This record gives sequence, C-alpha cells and structure tokens, in this order.
Amino acid sequence: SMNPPPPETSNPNKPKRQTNQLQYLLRVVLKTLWKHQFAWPFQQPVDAVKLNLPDYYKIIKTPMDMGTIKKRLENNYYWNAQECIQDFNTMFTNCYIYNKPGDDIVLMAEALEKLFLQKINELPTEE
Ligand SMILES: Cc1cnc(Nc2ccc(N3CCN(C)CC3)c(F)c2)nc1Nc1cccc(NS(=O)(=O)C(C)(C)C)c1
Repeated sequence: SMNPPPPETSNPNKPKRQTNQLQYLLRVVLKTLWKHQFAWPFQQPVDAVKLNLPDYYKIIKTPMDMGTIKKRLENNYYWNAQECIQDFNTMFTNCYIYNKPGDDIVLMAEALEKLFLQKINELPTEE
C-alpha cells in the first residue's frame, strides 16, 4: 500500500499571522523536541511502504509529523498557537490510535509528549 502525498505546508488561501506564541513554538518547542533521542520517528511522514505497514494510511486519515509542523512554522502557515498545538496533538493521538500500549513507539511518543507539555506549560502570554 502506497504512501499518500504529505500534508500541506503552505496554502495561500489560509489566513496567518506571526505571534510571540508561534515564535516560541518554533524557537523553543519544536527546536527542543527535535533534539530528543526519541524524535526521529516523528521527524518526517511515516513511510508505510518502507515499514511494510500497508494499513497505516487506511487507519490514520489525518497524518501529522514534526517535519510538517516545522515547515508550517518556518512558512508562517498558522493563524495562532492553538492551530499548531492541534497539529502536535494530532501527531501524538495518531500514534496512540495506531499502536498498542507498551509498543516502543508509544513509549517514545509518551516521552516526547511529556517534554512537549512541559514546554507548553510555559507558553508566553499572547501578543
Ligand atoms: C510515528 C509512528 C507511529 N507509529 C509507528 N508504528 C510502527 C509500527 C510497526 C513498526 N514495525 C515496522 C517493521 N516491522 C517489521 C515491524 C513493525 C514500525 F516500525 C512502526 N511508527 C511511527 N514512526 C516510525 C517508526 C519506526 C520507523 C519509522 N521510519 S520512517 O521510515 O517512517 C521515517 C524515517 C521517515 C520517519 C517511523
């Protein structure tokens, strides 16, 4: 089962703006998570062909990954921090939906999510 096209990272029809919270999401949240030892499965779209997971995109219909999020942030795709936080949450939820408790990938997601939430807990006051 073939890979779908990746999620968009630009869209001229979508409104957007720069906010101090979005800057933090790139400079602090994304850039820190990227360096975590367990980041790598989440740095690009899942390659379900290479992994021989032909049902991955049968089950995950709203895929999301940190490579996509990074590009969206660099490309000023978002209107607000909540939109970006939603993409991270989609990424984590997708992992917990597809995999079994106790799977290595779930342990990895959980560690990354712990760090994410620590960073979001310090999200600066808006504007
Ligand atoms: C984000 C995520 C969510 N859920 C999974 N699940 C999952 C399930 C089963 C297996 N394996 C596959 C091989 N097979 C023999 C045994 C079962 C499995 F490997 C993973 N995996 C995720 N990410 C990931 C993990 C590893 C490797 C890459 N590599 S990649 O090519 O996609 C890359 C380098 C482009 C990120 C991604």
